[PDB]
Order: sequence, then C-alpha cells, then structure tokens
Amino acid sequence: FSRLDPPEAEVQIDRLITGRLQSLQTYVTQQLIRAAEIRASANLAATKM
Amino acid sequence: VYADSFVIRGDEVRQIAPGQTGNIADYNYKLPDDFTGCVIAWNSNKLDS
Repeated sequence: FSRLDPPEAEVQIDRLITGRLQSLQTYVTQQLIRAAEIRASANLAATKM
Repeated sequence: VYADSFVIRGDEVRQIAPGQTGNIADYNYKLPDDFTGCVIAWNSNKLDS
C-alpha cells in the first residue's frame, strides 16, 4: 500500500488477494476430498461394528 | 458536472493527478483517490505571465 501510487496499488493487491483466495480454495478442495475418503472409511467401521 | 480552475507552475502539473505527494497535492489542492473525470493543461506563458 505504501510505496506504489493509488492507480496500480489495486493492480497489485488484487493480485495478492486472488492468490490467497486461490490458496484457500485449494486447501478447501483438498479437505472436501479427504473428508469424502474418511466418510467412505467411516461407514466401513459402522458396518463392521 | 463541475469545473475547478487554477494556474500552476509546469513542474507541478504532475502532482495534480490522483494520489501524489508534494506541496501542491497535499497543502493546496488534493484530488480524491477515487477520481472520475478529466484534467486539462495548456501552456499560457503569454496570457498569464
């Protein structure tokens, strides 16, 4: 925010923000796939029990 | 529509644009960061000097 002037300050902090949103999106997608795998494994324990 | 009008020295015409530092753009006339309009500048050496 400090050095770059206002017209392209955004042309940079949107880059940062969408990059971090992409990182969060990747983490969330990985967690949804892993949770599906666990739920597949969790239902093989309810049946075994 | 509105119309601000004034006269400045040449070297300072760069400070008018949105978000700049210096004497003119911080002590005399400051444009909002989120400007929406135009700016005009024509040499007036004979008329105004």
